[PDB]
Amino acid sequence: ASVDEEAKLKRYLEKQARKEQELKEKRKAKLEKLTAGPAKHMFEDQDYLS
Amino acid sequence: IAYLSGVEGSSKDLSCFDKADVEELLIPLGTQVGFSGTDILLTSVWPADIARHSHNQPSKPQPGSVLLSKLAAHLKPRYHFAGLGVHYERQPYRNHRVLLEPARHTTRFIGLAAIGNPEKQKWLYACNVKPMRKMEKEELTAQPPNASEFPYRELLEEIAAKET
Amino acid sequence: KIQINPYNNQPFSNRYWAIWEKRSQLPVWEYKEKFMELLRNNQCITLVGETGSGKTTQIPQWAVEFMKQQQQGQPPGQARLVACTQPRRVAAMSVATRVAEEMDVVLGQEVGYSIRFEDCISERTVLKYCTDGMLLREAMNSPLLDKYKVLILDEAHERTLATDILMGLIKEIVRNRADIKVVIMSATLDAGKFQRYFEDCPLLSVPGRTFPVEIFFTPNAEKDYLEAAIRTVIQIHMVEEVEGDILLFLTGQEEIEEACKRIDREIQALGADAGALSCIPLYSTLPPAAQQRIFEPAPPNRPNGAISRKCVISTNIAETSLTIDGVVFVIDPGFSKQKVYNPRIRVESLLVCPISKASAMQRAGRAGRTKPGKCFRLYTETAYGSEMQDQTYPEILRSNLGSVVLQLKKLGTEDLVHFDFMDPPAPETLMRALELLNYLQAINDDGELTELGSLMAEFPLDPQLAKMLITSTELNCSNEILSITAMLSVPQCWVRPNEMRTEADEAKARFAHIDGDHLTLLNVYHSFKQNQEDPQWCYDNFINYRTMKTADTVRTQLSRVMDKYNLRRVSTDFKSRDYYLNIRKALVAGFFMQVAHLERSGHYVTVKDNQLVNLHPSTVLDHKPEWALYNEFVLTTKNFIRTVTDVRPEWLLQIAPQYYDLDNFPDGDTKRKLTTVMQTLQ
Amino acid sequence: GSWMRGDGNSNKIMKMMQAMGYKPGEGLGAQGQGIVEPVQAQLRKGRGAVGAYGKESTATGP
Amino acid sequence: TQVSMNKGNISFVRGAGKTVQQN
Repeated sequence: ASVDEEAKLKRYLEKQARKEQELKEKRKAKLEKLTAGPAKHMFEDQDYLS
Repeated sequence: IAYLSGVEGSSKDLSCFDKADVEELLIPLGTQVGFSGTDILLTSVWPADIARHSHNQPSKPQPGSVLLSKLAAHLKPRYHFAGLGVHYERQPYRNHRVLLEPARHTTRFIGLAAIGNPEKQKWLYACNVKPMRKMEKEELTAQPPNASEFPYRELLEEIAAKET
Repeated sequence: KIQINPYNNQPFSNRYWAIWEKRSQLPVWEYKEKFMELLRNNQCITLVGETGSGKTTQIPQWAVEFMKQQQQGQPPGQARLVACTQPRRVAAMSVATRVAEEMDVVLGQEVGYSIRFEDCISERTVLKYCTDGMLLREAMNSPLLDKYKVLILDEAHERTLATDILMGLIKEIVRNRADIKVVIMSATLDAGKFQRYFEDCPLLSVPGRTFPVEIFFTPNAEKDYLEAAIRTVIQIHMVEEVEGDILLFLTGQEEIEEACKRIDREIQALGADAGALSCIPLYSTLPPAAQQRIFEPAPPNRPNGAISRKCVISTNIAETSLTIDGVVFVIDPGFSKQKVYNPRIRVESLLVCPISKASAMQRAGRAGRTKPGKCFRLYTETAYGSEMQDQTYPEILRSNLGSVVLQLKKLGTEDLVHFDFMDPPAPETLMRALELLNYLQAINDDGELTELGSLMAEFPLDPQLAKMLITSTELNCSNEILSITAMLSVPQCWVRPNEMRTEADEAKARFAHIDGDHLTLLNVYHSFKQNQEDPQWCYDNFINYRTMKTADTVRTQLSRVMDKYNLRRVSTDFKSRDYYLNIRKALVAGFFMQVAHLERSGHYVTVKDNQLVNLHPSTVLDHKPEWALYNEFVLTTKNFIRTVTDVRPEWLLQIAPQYYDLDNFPDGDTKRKLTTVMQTLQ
Repeated sequence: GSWMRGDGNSNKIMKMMQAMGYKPGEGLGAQGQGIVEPVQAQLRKGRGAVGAYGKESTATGP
Repeated sequence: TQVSMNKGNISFVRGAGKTVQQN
């Protein structure tokens, strides 16, 4: 248990460590994804095209 | 200047030096007139292999002194004259890893030959110095073109592993 | 002391003496007496010497004297030449200009060059520089290279398809025309494979770099190289006290435009203390003005003594022939994109692949041209020895051989399966090559070049395109098709700076034709003609002005070629219903194998090989056409068929009867669609 | 292997390698020094530099 | 940050260098 809690605490701290650049980037990634908005549709109605 | 005479050995003879001798030579680590280290170093034997990472190689595969590496390895001397065996201007080397840490003054090692050696002339080296009490960093340390990486970097890590 | 110039009878000009002093100090110079003896003693020579060893400039000049001495005391016999090939057009010029100075004669007169779209010879020419393809272009009319006395196949390391073909034929020539000297030069140290190949010919090694270079490795293996490269750039900028520019090698534009941006962020963080770092992208499709930056000098540095530096981030264009001055720090992540053409599925790939034991040198060799320098590789030294293969494959082991088989057939190689390639192409590829040519009526079933085939070789084009263009002359659309040929034979004319992507794509939309990328290029070409070929109009509409001016040149050449064989240039009336109908039919004539159809799953599968493909997102289509004609099967992140075109399946059965013959087809959706159409047409 | 045979035209194209006289399975070249699996290319796993994707490179011949 | 390590190639078994500039 002392080995496991030492590892688990370390991995808790290492995720908590620099919990801002990821969050600010993931917030940034989400923001720019929504604002990019309309992707091209490229419809498939081949019988209309015929 | 700093100097250590003799050959690396464990005998109490005046012709031999040992770990203790190098250590008490190394003893003044505080800044005694600001003292960081010396301009020139005079030794007999070669250190543990100057030829590593050298842009040229010496004419003979010389072995040499593990210990005197250690004394250079903090002396960081502007020059190192080594007697015995062979001439060799080794080209310079730096006193740190590159890119990791700020620049620091480069050594140049200079091997001299014996008088009347079977090649003749080269045994005498005619040269300027200028001191680290009047030189300054923007002249003393700006890496002169041919600078190589620190030759005892690898061995320090190896030799430390047992000894220190 | 007055020496007379033997070529023009002049005293050697005052300039020559000064130049003479410097060229005497080139490394090759000491070998001058030694080379001549070998040339006199042997028919073939292999020569090797590192960059800056002076080979390319001195060796061909020494060849010229050796020709002259052989004419001394013989009658003045039939004019024979010394050839020097050069893999790239820019190199063939830059050598000649220097060498026309060194021999104190007027360029084009006694010393010349002969590259594509520009011939600088005269009847007094003795020494001819040409690109590799031009010495291949001459042989196809004159198999024994009859004008030539001494050949010189420079830069052999580059192993280009022009060069690999040549070498074999030239060794064949070394039989037969038993008077012609050959001097194969290589700039890389290569393991004397050249020495074997040419009957153990004597190998001459000449050293000669300019400055020594420091090599460096990371001791552990970083897992994200771009994060490492970017981090490496910053680290160097801050710690190195020597003035110099950083040259970072990345894989391509998706990264060289990212790496610029992110490196700009961290220098904007480091603020006033750090010197100004200027980040310059450099890849082969940047427009001229964007390329020209690399000549720009660094700032005068910040007042505190912090060194400002230029950081050029570049693909392998900085490795060879482009010489970036002022570089004293090379960062080498150890990758390049390598085309590898998979002859089973006709998928031509573009993956990120590790460089070779040579390429590693050449990247490092950029440092050490102006002062000693350092190269940082982001891989570990054990990684170097045991994963990177020793030299990168030749071009011939990598690409489609359609263009090459037709060239070899025109040269009168019938025996392709014994052809003496130095590194022979894969059996599976050649079977696509012959199969490609056999559908196209280039070769009959007994494998002789047919009449249509012999005309196809005459065009500076790929086999598919030549079949298109010839066939376009009977469809009354050759003037329109000639341009769609020209645009596809030059590197693609769409510019897309990612800082300006949305605006550039808007320009692309305005050109876009409805039926696909092939009519979209003809629209692009016409729009360039209407605007008096004004460079500005190219810029704002994000079209490379190099590509179009190259393209329009290619068109003029192809017109000249058509005239010599009486292929009439024609057009359908613009008023006619047939105009855009006759264009699309001509395409289908020649890219009929490279056709996809839209399966019910919502994906395309390529006709007969069932390879799953997507419209490459650059296509100006806004719909999936049900049958798609495509020019390039690309592997990047997915299979993508590029330059996609809407075709109508009735054309496929009428225009290209052999391949779409139903009885052969693999039983599947492709067959099901095609069958119904043939019954309808009947 | 021509994992591509069926077609009435497929068979001529070998039979040109038989009229110019192959010896199947074997080695395109002259003395004979060929490769005999065409050169192949796979997705790198991503971005780890020249090693920690475990000896999975796409090159197969100097 | 990134750890440097060296591995340089030998030029020549020779015997001179900087001293004219070092002087």
